[PDB]
Amino acid sequence: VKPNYALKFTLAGHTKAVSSVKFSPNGEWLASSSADKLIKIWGAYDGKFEKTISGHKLGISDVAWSSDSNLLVSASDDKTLKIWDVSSGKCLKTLKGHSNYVFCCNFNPQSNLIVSGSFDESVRIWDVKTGKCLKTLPAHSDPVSAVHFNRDGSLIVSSSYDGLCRIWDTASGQCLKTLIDDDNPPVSFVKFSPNGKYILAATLDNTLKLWDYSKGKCLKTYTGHKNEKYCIFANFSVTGGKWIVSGSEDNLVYIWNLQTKEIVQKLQGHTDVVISTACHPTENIIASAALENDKTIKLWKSDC
Amino acid sequence: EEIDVVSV
Repeated sequence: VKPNYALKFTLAGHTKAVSSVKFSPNGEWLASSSADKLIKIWGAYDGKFEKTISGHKLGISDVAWSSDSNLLVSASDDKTLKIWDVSSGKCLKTLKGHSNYVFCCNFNPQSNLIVSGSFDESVRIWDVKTGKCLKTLPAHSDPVSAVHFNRDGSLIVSSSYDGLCRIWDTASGQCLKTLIDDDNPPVSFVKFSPNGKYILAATLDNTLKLWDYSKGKCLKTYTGHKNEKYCIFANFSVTGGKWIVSGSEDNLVYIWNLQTKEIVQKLQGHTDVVISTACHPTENIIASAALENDKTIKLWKSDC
Repeated sequence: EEIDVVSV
């Protein structure tokens, strides 16, 4: 009824704030991005440093894996995204078109497409093979904080400081739904559930909300943590028990029971804001990453 | 009331 996550490894090497961490879909690797303009790769199970991937001209806010674990895409303050071959380190494409910082990115499950969100308030859809922008969505009226495809890639959910979550038809580019609560504080994060039926969104009033997408209604609420300033990544954890996992501006990793909404664990170790968390695809393993005063990534493991 | 975020 409660996980028992404990610190196993601390990964040091970035020289500025870390911005995101993501496990490869094959579960072998962890990728990290940082304000230091670098991508680093680490062993997912032992935290062993693997390689540094370089090329962006300014800091990086987000990284994401292709479904076959062979490619990465990164989103940078230099207004570009880059597509990387992880094994060779080669930059395969530079995606140009956004007119301001690119803040978030993702492959679709098929991995023929990339979605990106920007401080220029647009969501763009890119062709992986050619690097060309296929669609530009007038998505929001403030910076876009997160973008994510659903399980079959037919849908995109986006979030923004404008207080909205919007769901988009990938093929047509049409806005299918706008999620509106009793209030609209800045939405700093959003992502689909594994089955794509639900949407987890974070707002800058210290609140995570779980939405039923089809019914367009908020069902569960998760609080107790601190989140008023930063775009902190959260997760469904489904390898053991069903949990919600999130970073927090009090330097802790928070873990909630998905159903009861109670806090079940709080992980201590970081010395600055935990900006990012990731859940391993098959094992009960959490990766967490922290901002400038800390700069380390931590790997935690649990029996459930 | 018990949500299932995994089954498709």
